[PDB]
Amino acid sequence: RLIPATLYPGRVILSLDFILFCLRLMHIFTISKTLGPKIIIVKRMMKDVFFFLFLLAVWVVSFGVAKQAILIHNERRVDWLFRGAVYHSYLTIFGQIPGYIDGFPEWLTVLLLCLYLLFTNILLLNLLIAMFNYTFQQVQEHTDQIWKFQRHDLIEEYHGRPAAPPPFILLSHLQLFIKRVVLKTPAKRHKQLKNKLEKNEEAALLSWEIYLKENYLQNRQFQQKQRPEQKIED
Amino acid sequence: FHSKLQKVLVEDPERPACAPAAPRLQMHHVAQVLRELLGDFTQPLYPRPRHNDRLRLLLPVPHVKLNVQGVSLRSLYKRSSGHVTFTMDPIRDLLIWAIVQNRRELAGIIWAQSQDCIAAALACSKILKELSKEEEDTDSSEEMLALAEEYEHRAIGVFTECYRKDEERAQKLLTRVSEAWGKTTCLQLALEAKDMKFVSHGGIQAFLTKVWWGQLSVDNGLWRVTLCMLAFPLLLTGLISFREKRLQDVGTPAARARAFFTAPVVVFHLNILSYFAFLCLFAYVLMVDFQPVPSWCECAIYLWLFSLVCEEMRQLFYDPDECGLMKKAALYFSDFWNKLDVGAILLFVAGLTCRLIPATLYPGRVILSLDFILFCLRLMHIFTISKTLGPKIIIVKRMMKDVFFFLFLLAVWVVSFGVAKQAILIHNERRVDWLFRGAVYHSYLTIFGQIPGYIDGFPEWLTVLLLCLYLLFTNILLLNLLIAMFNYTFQQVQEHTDQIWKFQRHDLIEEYHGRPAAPPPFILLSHLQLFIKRVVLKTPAKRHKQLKNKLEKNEEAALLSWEIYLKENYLQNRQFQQKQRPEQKIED
Amino acid sequence: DPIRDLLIWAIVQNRRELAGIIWAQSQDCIAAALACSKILKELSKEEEDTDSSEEMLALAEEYEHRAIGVFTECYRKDEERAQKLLTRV
Repeated sequence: RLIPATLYPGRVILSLDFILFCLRLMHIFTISKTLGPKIIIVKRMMKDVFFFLFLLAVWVVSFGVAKQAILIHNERRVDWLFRGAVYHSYLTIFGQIPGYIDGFPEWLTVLLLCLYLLFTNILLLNLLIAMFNYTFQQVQEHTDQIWKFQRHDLIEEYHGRPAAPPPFILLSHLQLFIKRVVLKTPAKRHKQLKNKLEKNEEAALLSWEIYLKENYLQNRQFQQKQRPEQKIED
Repeated sequence: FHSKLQKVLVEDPERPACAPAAPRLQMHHVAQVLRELLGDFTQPLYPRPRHNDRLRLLLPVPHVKLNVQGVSLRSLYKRSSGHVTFTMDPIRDLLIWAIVQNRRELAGIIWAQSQDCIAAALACSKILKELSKEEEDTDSSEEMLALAEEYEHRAIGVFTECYRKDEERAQKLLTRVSEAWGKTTCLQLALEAKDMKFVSHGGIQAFLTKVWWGQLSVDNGLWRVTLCMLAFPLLLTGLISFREKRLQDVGTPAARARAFFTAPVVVFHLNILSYFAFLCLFAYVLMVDFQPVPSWCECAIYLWLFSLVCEEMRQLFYDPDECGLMKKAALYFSDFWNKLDVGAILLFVAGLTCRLIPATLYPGRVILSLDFILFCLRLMHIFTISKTLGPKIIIVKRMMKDVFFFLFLLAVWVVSFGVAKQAILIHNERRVDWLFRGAVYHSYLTIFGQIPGYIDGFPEWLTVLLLCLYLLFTNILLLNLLIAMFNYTFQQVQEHTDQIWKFQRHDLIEEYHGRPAAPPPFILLSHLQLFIKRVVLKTPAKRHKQLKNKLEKNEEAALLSWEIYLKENYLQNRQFQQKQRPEQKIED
Repeated sequence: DPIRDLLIWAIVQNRRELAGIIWAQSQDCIAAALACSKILKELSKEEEDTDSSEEMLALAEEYEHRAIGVFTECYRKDEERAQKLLTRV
């Protein structure tokens, strides 16, 4: 961007950053109760994204090479023969089909288009649905507990931090340095979830906790006897 | 088994085959029938040759001086042989005799005192499974199959107990040969018994994924090994995790790369990349190099076809029977993927005849395009490798015939709409072999998006009505119910498919291990390396590069004692669980 | 922490039956159960013997459930003090 002789490469190398930062935005957006535990599913599928990309894109090339073979295409320019040969194959999958150019071998054009679409839109779509759904069911409890788990990681970083907006956070960045201009040791404050308790109240909570432990132990001992396998042994 | 034994005695009767006589049963006959029940493995448990050829002792055959189809080393000929002391597997002899009679309660007691434990259990499973498929009585066949699966679980338990403690010696025990069971190995013996559950258990696939990835590691990534695949200098860098690097045994970069290349994984990737690039090479000679003459970039295809087809004769000469040339090709014929490979070869033969003839270039431009996808099917056949790919490509293996089924369903249903679409509207676009276009080819395009609305649309209400009705029938019923019948079948046999993929994992490993690490471009050199060798040599005794490890006796004894100890440990645990089961305590 | 001293010594030796008896007389209950779970989980990942590692992991999960039960019994009655007990050092 600073070099004036490479603006065009700077117009194409900084566009990917817009989605690379969108990935980071999605990383922060593991928050909602109906969002996070099912974004753990895409966390499970992060490598399978590359896997299915390598599968489906190669299978798409398998049709793109075959599409332009029999028909006599003549549209070619520097870095646009590539367009007319390959770029027009992925568009014919999601709808941009130049039929007046794509269609003697009309029977074979029908046959191959039906066969490749049968292989893709059936097998790689609905079996993909099945292998998504079964994996979703398999570790749904695991993912729920995992999201419950990482809930605290966001809380820890968002609690021990000043409430200043990011535009003003540069002020708080220098607030800790002007403080250390006078101070010399790291003893400013402990703003963590670590609460020290007075002894006269700690004793009161601990006695209550012991009482409830014994209550729980009696209940567990009762359930162990109530279990029918124990009575068979009896 | 008694019927089979009374039938072998007549197939080799007294006069013509066991020439002196054979109305008496003797151990050679039962060895012969056990060989039939087992696979094509080595000489059976009892002595075949002239020393103890037990076929022809009822007539006064000569004594020790004979040593041909008679008694040679044994003491006396008293209408018997003598004391063949214990034939080195006395417990296994009772185990086989009890197994062939389907005495379930009796065989379990005898197997407890066995020596070569896992091998005996697997061999019994194979014999039972083979006898069940031939038993005419359904009750006997079902009981035999159930006992075979019981002995499967019995073997799996012992191997699990052995693998938990010192898995490194567990794999050694796995790959060890067994003199007491026909000079075979436990792993190989599992393949023929077909053994869904044993081969899918833990350490089995661990040893598979250890022999695969030959010497490097099991930890570093597939996406990271491919970088040093292409970048030769990057291999010597501190990026890959070797075992030679772990042991700092790198005294020669040539040897460090030699082990890397002899690892089966890079051979697989190198073959895959050659097959991927020669497809691009074939695509090169159809867009720009459409010439009626063999050009500069054309003889490479003929040489490549010559190189690839030689792998078939290499496989034929790999491990055949020394008498059956046609009986080995039956396996290749039954292999429908091999049938597709040879069909793709035949289609190339049919297309080359049109390519060489200058008067049929246009038919050669349309008959060789299908080969590009026919070879893509073969590429997909080889791409049953990844852990998230193979066990769910077993689903499309299940659905291979249903692909044709749903094609015949949906295409006919598409024609049902294509015929009706052009009926009411007055279409007038027609040319030779383009009236077909304008009538039928424009119907499938209107399904996936190419709808010429300005031509397709008085009967606008009926055009709306029929388009809504047909699309309701297709995109709802044949789509989401298809989803349901895919998902339910995926759930139904998911475990079956997982174990099946675990099963076929070894088939790739066997073909990719016993093969030189040369790239396919250089494999023509190794093709003639075995012929220049046979110019000097005369007998097939070059080497045995199989997963069959012979063991020294002083170490075999050490493993077998440990295996017996662990068998007894496992038996005590199983006996304890049987008592712990509540149904047993109710009986108590 | 005399009871906690026996609890740690019994936990590190994988004496499942012995540690449960000692934990019943413990004072800082949930903290002790969680600490025992962490020690067992850390020792399992380093134990070379697979049987010992599996038993240690199973005991760690057992002590997990033991802590969860006590905390549930504490949270049912006066959840406001239950969180105070949770966040106490």
